[PDB]
Amino acid sequence: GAMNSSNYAELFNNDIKLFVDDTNVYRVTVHKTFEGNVATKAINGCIFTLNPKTGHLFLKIIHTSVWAGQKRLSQLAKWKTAEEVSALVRSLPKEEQPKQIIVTRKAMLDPLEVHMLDFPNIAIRPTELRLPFSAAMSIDKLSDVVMKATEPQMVLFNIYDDWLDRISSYTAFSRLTLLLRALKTNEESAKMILLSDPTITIKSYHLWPSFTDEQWITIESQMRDLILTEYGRKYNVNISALTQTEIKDIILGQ
Amino acid sequence: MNTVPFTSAPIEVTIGIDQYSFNVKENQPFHGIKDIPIGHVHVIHFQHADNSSMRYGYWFDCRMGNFYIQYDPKDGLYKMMEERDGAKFENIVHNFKERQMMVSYPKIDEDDTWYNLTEFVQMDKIRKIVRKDENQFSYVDSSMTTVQENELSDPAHSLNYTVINFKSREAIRPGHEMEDFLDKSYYLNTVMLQGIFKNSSNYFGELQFAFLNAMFFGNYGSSLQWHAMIELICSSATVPKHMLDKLDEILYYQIKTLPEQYSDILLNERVWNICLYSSFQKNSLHNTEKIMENKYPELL
Ligand SMILES: CCCS(=O)(=O)Nc1cc(N)c(F)cc1F
Ligand SMILES: CCCS(=O)(=O)Nc1cc(N)c(F)cc1F
Ligand SMILES: CCCS(=O)(=O)Nc1cc(N)c(F)cc1F
Repeated sequence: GAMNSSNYAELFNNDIKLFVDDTNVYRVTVHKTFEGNVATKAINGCIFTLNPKTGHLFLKIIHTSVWAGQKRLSQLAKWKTAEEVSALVRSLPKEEQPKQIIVTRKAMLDPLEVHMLDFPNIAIRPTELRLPFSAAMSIDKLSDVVMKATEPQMVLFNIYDDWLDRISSYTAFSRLTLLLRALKTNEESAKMILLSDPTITIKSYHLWPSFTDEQWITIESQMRDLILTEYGRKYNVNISALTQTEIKDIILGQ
Repeated sequence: MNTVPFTSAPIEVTIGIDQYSFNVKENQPFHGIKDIPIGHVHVIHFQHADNSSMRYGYWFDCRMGNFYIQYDPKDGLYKMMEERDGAKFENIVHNFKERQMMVSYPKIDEDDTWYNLTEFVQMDKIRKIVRKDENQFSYVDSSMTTVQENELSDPAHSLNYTVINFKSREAIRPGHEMEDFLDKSYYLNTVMLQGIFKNSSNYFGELQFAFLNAMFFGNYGSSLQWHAMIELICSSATVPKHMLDKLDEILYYQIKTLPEQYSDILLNERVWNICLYSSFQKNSLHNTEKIMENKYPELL
């Protein structure tokens, strides 16, 4: 059934699974018309399809041309997401096909189940986790490839860079969710923490800076404080009075 | 006007004949039901006074043979049986009528209720849903499962309703996933009407039969089938005008007849709300919407 805190280790077992996040598929700027009415202008989006065990990201770029002359775009966006995920599964060799697909939003369940009727053995599951995958478009290299696209395109990344050489997929996923949670809560501050030190660069074939193990501890601490600092600024709470059990819970709680 | 005699009534039982019912006491001199209108299917049904889970009955058509009821003390139920000797049957019925030991099918002359509930229901279609080819009448009870229910156990004692599944390959053409899921017109018109039922009369026949099994036996799988067949029409943007007008009449009489006190178990909130207020046909069921709003406004 539903993926939650109880069944969290299941993400890092040896059954192939993908997360699908459709938050950034349909993206608009809202603006005034000359007549003082309101109109939307679509911009390029993306489907965020992630193997949490390997870090393999299947970033399907959604070009604004997809929407031309279509109606009910927020509803079409779910069905186009399900169509592209289905096309991706059919493109993979049998031994690479996922055994489960976890959708970050419950509205994706019916569209994906209907597109995957050909795959009765693939379980389509919701999650109770509030995952910060919407902040994918705060990763500069992912934002850059989406915005420059002139046509529909699939681009493949490893969202963990080379981290799995040194840490487990459990830890890699925790680091990824903490970074994305921070980018989602205060993008400018998160980016400032990651890119402050000119000596630490991002390899051409990476998304994140080349932090040593010790530097990752400092970074992760600075990200936790940012999330705490913003939860304090948001709710008008003195974050000085907070205990370590109080702090732990508000980050997970999120 | 035809007659379903009884051998006796050895156990106290509520006897239903179509929408009517009466209490018979243990060993009361009851010898059956006379003046049953020719031209319609009928259902005789039973609920034992000492055990209310014993709820069961027989669909029959008096044009198809001479039927009587006899209690079987081994199997502990009232059984329908066919008498093939015409002259014997007529002689038995004549005796019971002369001694006035039969209740009269109590049809009000103005009253089209039973016609309106069974307009499309045919015995030959019932016998394909309920398979027991050695009998001309069909046994149903409260616990019989549907073929669909048995997929999600005994196959000989099942209700063979047409399987309807909105998230099935039958319902969804490859390449038309969103179209076919949001507008069920393809599934209704090509797969079900043209493909399986051949015409709207057979579709309405099965819908009316499902309703009646739900109401008379509290058969849960029949209730699921009745709602699935309603939702398939209401979820289709393209339905022939005659079918919508007829559906409105069918549902009106079903909702009219439903005992007020069973509404909570026999009506699905989600389906009715969707069908009357959200669906393509939300403005097409005037009679049904008015009786539902006036009789069951809590459900909505
Ligand atoms: C050749 C894939 C390079 S990668 O983007 O760095 N990693 C990767 C990414 C995806 N999506 C994959 F299926 C397999 C991979 F190895
Ligand atoms: C899922 C984010 C993991 S984390 O960066 O280690 N956050 C975290 C940090 C601390 N100190 C803790 F006690 C519990 C936590 F979950
Ligand atoms: C008195 C003899 C008939 S009986 O045993 O009561 N029951 C009965 C028996 C037969 N065969 C019938 F066609 C109709 C009946 F009512």
